[PDB]
Amino acid sequence: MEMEKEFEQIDKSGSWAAIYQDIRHEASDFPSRVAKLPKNKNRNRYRDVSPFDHSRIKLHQEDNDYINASLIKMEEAQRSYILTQGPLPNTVGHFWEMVWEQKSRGVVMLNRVMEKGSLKCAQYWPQKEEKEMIFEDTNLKLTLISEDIKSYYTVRQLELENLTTQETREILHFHYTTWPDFGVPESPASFLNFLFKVRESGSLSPEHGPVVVHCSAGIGRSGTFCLADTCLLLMDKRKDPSSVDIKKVLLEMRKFRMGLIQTADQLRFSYLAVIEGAKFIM
Ligand SMILES: Cn1c(N)nc2ccccc21
Repeated sequence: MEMEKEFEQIDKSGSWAAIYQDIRHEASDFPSRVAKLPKNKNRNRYRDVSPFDHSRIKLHQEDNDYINASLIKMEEAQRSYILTQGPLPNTVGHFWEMVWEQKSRGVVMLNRVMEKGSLKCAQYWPQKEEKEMIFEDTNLKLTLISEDIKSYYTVRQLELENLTTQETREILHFHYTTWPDFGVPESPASFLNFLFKVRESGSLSPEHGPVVVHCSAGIGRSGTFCLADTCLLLMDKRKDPSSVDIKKVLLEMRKFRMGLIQTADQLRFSYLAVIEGAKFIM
């Protein structure tokens, strides 16, 4: 079926939970043996969220190459994304090592450091220009260059230096700051505006490594971001845009990371975002 009328048909029939459970039933199951080794217990935020072995990002280290991060490679859309958990106190150095080694331009953050009165990820970037961060385990230096605070999101320019080679690179930090503690946003307008800002920066484009996107676990809000982007790109590329099947795209992405889209409300919000976004594109 088309998207917008399939949408109204699920709303009128109140069957979002059944649609979402079908997706969960049909989703791929691949091994994640490296994530479950005992030496990696303190490298995982949640015991039921792990990268598959076949798609996990490997750190360029001989001691322990593990990080909780997956490469999502969308072949027809010609887009790639790295989805990862919010960094932990003992993995902030690993995080910036991955950004360096994979040649990423942008980092997309979809959570606040504290939500619901608890810490959802480490404070992994510097908050003042004159107070830079040094990660001694991975030999990197990170400096805040500028910050632009808007009503729904903040964009930061960062400098990442590899202290071993003295090479430097500019990283863009796109921080969506207004996703509600509970539930999903009522309108997709600010989320779409944010996606378009990431796009306009060049961070999603083939001349750079894959964008790094995270929330707390790296599957819920993160999944929404890449699902909406990929669906809108396919609607532009194809002769028949109504052929784009958001459930099929989601199942394809779930071949690369488990659990993408965590609730039926997130599923409905993804439909809403693609629907409204398709109108603005033209
Ligand atoms: C899961 N986890 C949390 N929540 N805090 C951590 C600190 C160190 C290592 C692991 C941690």
